[PDB]
Amino acid sequence: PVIKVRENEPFDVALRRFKRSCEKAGVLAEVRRREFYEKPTTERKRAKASAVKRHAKKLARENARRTRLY
Amino acid sequence: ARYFRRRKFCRFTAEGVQEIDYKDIATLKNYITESGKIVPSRITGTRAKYQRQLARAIKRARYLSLLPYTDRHQ
Amino acid sequence: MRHYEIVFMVHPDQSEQVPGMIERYTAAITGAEGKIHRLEDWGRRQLAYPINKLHKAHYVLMNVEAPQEVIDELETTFRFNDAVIRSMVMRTKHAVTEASPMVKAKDERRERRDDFANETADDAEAGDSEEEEEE
Amino acid sequence: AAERCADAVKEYGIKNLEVMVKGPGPGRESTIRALNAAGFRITNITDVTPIPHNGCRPPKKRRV
Amino acid sequence: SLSTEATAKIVSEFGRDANDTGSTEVQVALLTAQINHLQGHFAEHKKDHHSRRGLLRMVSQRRKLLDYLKRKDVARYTRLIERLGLRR
RNA sequence: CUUGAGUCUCGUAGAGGGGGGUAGAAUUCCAGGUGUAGCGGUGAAAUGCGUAGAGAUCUGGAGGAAUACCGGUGGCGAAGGCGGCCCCCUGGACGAAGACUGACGCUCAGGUGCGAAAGCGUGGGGAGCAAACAGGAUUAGAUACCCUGGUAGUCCACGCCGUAAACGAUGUCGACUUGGAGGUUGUGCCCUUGAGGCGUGGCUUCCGGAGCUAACGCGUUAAGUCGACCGCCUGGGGAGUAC
Repeated sequence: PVIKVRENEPFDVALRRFKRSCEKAGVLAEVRRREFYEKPTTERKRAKASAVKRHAKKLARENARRTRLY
Repeated sequence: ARYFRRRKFCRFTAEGVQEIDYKDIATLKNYITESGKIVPSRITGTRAKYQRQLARAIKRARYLSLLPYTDRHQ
Repeated sequence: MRHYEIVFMVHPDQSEQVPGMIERYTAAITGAEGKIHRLEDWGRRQLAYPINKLHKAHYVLMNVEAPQEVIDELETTFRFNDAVIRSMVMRTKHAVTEASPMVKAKDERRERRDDFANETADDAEAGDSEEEEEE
Repeated sequence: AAERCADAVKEYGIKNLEVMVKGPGPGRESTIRALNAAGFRITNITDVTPIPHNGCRPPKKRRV
Repeated sequence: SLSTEATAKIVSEFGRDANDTGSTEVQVALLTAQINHLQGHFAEHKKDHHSRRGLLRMVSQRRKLLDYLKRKDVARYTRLIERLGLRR
């Protein structure tokens, strides 16, 4: 939840970025699921896959930006 | 010129062939965090063969009750 | 013959009564043309469950050359003793050539790898002498 | 919960705390912020969630 | 699983050459001495089907090298069964 | 005959296997002190836990199951699969060097052994989850999602029919042979070329010329070429059902 800290009562510094025990934490990898030989890299390629108009628009911005012809 | 400045178990063939041993629990402390986790090859300063060998000895000492294995104890 | 290594454990009350055990084990190995290359104490260690209604116990380490059947025999002696409360013995192992090697691991025991129920001073009357200018 | 607990101990004359936290729930810093704002002085915040060496099979919620 | 000292005692006075370990008889004597350690293993380790399969591999090959010796001379094959003790 | 194949010595990596042993930590559970009416559970709570002294916090005690990190397309396995620590025994691999045997070889119907899981007989065991059963909630409907509880089961030792997305998709063995890049791992030699390199030998991943390609792609481990031997299919349902 709170980790350990050199800090003076951190509660007004909006830290969450490391401040877990299981919640987006590294020990969640064997907690509450099967072994999955393929899943954990498959589920990256799948998550990324649908937002392709927004993807391609940044790519096009960068190709049009990069050439110094404007 | 000859020779150049080697890295831990580097520039030679006949070192770290067999395992890095557990009895030096003081040296093993170097290769664990403050939550009793193992540190990988890039952090122990060693390459793949030697890290696999470190991680067996680190395991050994903790389950022998000789090295730290969490921030907590009872 | 083989280079060997021996761990064994006794209660905290027996952590300055373990050199009397180490005398007999030494005498088994020297009796066999074997030699003691190191003798070392890992001190008081904390236990996940009480043995004979106490949560802590005392570890010691010997490092030797001995015939392998002596250390077969000695692993069985610990495992038949009720005062010696647990062991491990391991094949093909040797001592350090270092003097006082164990003091730095005594230091690690008293700091993070016990629950410090008992004084450092009784557990230190085991094993390797803490010659702090050698290590 | 932190404010009602700060009030719960008022008579024992404590003012100085350190803090220990466990469990997956989000009651882990908003709690502390309102704890300190109910007249106490915090100095340290430390986790005491027990973590395993693998351990036993976990409880199930939403059949996960 | 094999002692060095049994293998050594075979080639002590058998084998067609300096550092022969390879003569037909000596292959089958070394496989018998291998079998004799593994037979006493799988006797008590009845669910060790690694060792079961390894035992099978040895006795098949040893039977094919006994057969190779019986293909040379049938009396020299039965002399190898004599000198190694196998069967009632 | 030694070249295929076989054999020991010897260097060596390994989550290979079987038998037994073991340490710390955890999920779970209780009492009691302290404390005082709360706790718990979602989508909603109800079911469920309390006030008859809980939950929470401290300290004492109890059980049964499993090893987080490390960790790699890595290493190992007969395949199924194999990851904390010790002994003992043990199968297979990998490799600098010694040689040796003298085609002793290859396949394989049938045969013989193993074969994730579910189940289950036997004896032990019952933490966790949870078939069954029991109880609960939502909605127009809800036997379900969701929830409380939980026996069996799993797990230990032993036995039983064996099956699977046993999809790691490509029968075993041999020869022939494109190139490149990545990972791993044994080892001789050395400016140990810098980084260890380099030779050398095995594994393994991807990429890829040519070949092969309905198509994806595959591609020297060919979705290639040539041979030996061996399995499967032959429209769909009826159906591995019936008899």
